[PDB]
Amino acid sequence: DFDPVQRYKMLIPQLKESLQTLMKVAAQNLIQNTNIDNGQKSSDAPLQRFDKCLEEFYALCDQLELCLRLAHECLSQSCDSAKHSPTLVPSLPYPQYLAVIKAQITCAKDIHTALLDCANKVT
Amino acid sequence: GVNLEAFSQAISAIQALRSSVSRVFDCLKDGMRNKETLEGREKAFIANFQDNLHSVNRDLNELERLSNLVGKPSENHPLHNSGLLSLDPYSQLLQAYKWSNKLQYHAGLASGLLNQQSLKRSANPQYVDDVISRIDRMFPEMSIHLSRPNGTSAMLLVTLGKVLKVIVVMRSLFIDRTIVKGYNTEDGKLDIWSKSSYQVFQKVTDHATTALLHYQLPQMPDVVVRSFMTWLRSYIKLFQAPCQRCGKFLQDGLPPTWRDFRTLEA
Amino acid sequence: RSWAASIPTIHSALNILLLPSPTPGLVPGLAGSYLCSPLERFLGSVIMRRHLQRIIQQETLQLINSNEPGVIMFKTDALKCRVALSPKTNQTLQLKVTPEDELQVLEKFFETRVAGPPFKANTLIAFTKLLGAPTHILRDCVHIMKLELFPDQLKWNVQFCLTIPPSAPPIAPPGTPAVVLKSKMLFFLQLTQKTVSIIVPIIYDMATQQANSSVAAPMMVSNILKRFAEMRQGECTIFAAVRDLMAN
Amino acid sequence: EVNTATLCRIGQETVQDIVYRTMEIFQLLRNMQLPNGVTYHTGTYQDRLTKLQDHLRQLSILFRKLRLVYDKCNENCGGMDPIPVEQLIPYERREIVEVNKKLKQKNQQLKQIMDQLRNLIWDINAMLAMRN
Repeated sequence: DFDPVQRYKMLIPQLKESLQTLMKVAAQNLIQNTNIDNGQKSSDAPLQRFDKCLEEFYALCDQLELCLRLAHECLSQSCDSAKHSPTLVPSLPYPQYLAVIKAQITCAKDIHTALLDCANKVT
Repeated sequence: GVNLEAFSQAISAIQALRSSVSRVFDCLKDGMRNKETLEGREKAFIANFQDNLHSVNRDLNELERLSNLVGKPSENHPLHNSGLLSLDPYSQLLQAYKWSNKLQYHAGLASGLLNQQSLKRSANPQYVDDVISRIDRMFPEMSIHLSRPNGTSAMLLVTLGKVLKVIVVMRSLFIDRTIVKGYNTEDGKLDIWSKSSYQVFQKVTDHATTALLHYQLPQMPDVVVRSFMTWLRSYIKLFQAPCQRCGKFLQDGLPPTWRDFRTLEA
Repeated sequence: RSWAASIPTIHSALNILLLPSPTPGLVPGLAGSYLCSPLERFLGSVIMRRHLQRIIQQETLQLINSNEPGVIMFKTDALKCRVALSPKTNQTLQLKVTPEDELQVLEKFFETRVAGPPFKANTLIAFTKLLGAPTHILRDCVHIMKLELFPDQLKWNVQFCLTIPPSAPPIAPPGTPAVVLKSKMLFFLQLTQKTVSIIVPIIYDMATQQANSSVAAPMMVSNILKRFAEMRQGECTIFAAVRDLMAN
Repeated sequence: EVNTATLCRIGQETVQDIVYRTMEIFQLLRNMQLPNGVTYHTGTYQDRLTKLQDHLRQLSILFRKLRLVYDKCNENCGGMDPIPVEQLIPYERREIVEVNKKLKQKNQQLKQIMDQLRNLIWDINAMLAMRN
């Protein structure tokens, strides 16, 4: 069971080192390409794919972005729950909390319908 | 919970890192368009590395790190998912939360920019006052109290940190006739009108009267007394005087614009 | 091929595969509450497939491979617990050796409604518990006919297979009661809800349920268990009549 | 019973009131928190709901009257229709003037009366200054 902060902390150094490695291999591919094209063939060695490098870099970047976004969403959820409901859970009777949530939803829907009828009357 | 702002900043930072990587690899995919004297545009390449140095800005997130590590399994949220599977219509609660927050911020910005009023004029309750005073007394280090010794008007006194207590007579609203007295107070048997000072606290009382005549609104006395209490509480330090030295005159106190500075500066 | 490669769409058909609608293809109209998305339905279906295959190969008995993965081999003979052509149809009528006739279709529709919109993975463990032919041949058939087969408060269908579900009030929550092929058979048949709701303790003492509302529901349950001649199986139809009328 | 200038003034006041009511509805929408927050379950909730309902009904009536007065001002273009004095801004009535003079005289009399009244009020305030 890994945590968002833990996964972020373990992914950041992997991301940095992957960036370093991909930049090194890109520079190697570039100098090899120039030596074979501009000058004479001197780098008699096979280079790397060079596609997997930045591909996995972008993959880890997307992973980090989405997990940090999930953590932000969780914090926002907690904040909005604490603002729209008191901190009470098994203390508060669960059916009463469900009824209160249903009434809150109905009240919000009523306010929205009132504003919509208002806008329509403005039309 | 300001850590949400920190996580949003981190998201923006990593997205900027990705964008900078894309931009520098795209710039490397192009040469000198038209230099004709020197390919100095390669220096922009180095400048692009500066944006890659902005990756170290994401390392600044390690300072903002450790934002949330607790229990509280999602704060009383799971009702149908972790509860009644048949209860699928849950997300309506989150929808309502977002709707309410959006409405709140929208109306806040609207009221903030609606200061440009367009109404020319209007042409073709002691319990409430005590309740408003008690509600305003809800701020820390702002112990106030009232007694109403004489008259149906309100006699309110405030003592925040020092012996600089201030009295303000009210008429259920727009409390005028301010009198501040540093280190004595309620002589005789009730509030007094000595108004003695050290040629500076009297200036403070003048400032308070100017604010009262300035912060007077046509209606809604709640916002009026709230601004009054904030304006008075802003005097909790009296230790800094920008725009000049700390000794421009006898004393440097006048925060009428939400910031204290050297006196005699209008 | 065994991998997709840049398949195009041209027009609002993308919005058709988007815009979560409560129409799951044929839409039998027997159920359906949440607006499922076609892409969400596809993804939930395939992840449920992967999870159920992992659990089948984990503990219980598995089946051979074919074009469409089927590991739904029942006790005697049956295999219909998957929607292979979920966008097209869930067509799987393998066989049947005992009504558990039309009862097989009932159990299949029950498993489908359990999978449905994947609000969670409880459907996995629930179908995993479906391994005991005794006490689940006619009793489970009646439970399905009462769940979503339009029967005659008023016996509200209530079932749950969550991990420590906080919905029911905690009185004595055990570890994980799924099935026990022993004297004290542990079988959490379903949940209990009428108009409020309560937990439904059950422990089949086969040589059944041998276990405010909690002040009168277990007493009436024990009284009905003592007089066990109400109209082999523990409680198939008597529990329904209790939850419809005696639940007051 | 033309009342045309008064009608235009009424229309101006009505649009000003529309703006002020917009400000008011925004100020009353900003303080509409969650229903089951602390104590305002339905009482103050439904109270402000009915309040904004009356607000919107009044605003709709005001828009109706604004449309009506705009149509009346448009149809009022009878005789001297161009009237180019707009860009050309400069750079019996006896009975009305006499009624105005009599009204101002009565107003001066009432002003002296109010002066005596406020003098007595200041005197009473002075007495209270002597109170214990």
